[PDB]
Amino acid sequence: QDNLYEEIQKHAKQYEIAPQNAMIDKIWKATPGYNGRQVDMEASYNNMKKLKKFDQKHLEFKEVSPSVHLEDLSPAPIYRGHPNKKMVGLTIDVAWGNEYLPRILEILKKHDVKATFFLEGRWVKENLRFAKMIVDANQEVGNHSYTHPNMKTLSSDEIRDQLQKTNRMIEAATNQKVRWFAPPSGSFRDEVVKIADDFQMGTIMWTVDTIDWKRPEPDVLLQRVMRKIHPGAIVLMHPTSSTTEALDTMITKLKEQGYKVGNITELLDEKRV
Repeated sequence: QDNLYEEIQKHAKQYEIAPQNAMIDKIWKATPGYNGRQVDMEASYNNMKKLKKFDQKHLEFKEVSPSVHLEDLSPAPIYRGHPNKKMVGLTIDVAWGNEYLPRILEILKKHDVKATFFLEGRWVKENLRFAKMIVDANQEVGNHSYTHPNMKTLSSDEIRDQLQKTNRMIEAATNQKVRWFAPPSGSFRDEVVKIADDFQMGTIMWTVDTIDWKRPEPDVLLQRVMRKIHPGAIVLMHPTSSTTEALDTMITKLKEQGYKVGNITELLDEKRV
């Protein structure tokens, strides 16, 4: 009946996905947009013409940008990636735990996965070689304040000083520009978010807390994560024994469920997985 080209045409709408716009969710606050897609006729045809049969596995796509982007939103915290993006973001808050950093970095290398390392400024100052170790492993770093105060109760001057001192220390020690800020203990108010934005940083929270600082059994941590994970989840960890013992299996199980796993910059990208 139809030739292969017509069969691909007939299936094009079935695999089309509209782009999704960024918005500020009443509950989850600032959420990125996510690319849509349409069938690339030429690449799809070229992938199927040797076997002369339609195979959806061999479709290729052109992506379609949304109209409203994360950077268009008013300042607001980011808890999650887009809920249709089959990706999980890993964040690691670092103010201690040097002895676990090399193993964590090796596990990430083994899986070719990235995590955002949010660094406390005083920790960087006192542990320059470990800060360098993280970026030498090709991992991105973010701002975790300078002394881990409760930023919700700080004056605006103190918020500005905490953020600025930390960025100066991180950028001197790693030569990387800082894009992301993680509040200590997740404690913030609107003025924290606005001042972080004045330093050109988004404020990153999470949706899945490992609570690894309580030293759970590794399997208890793994099960906690798998019970709570979802598309666009951001997972909060620290350099702990629990995280280090669970991380290899955790990434394996996430990939088995169909998730891409990456850092915050990758998670919030509009590009499709």
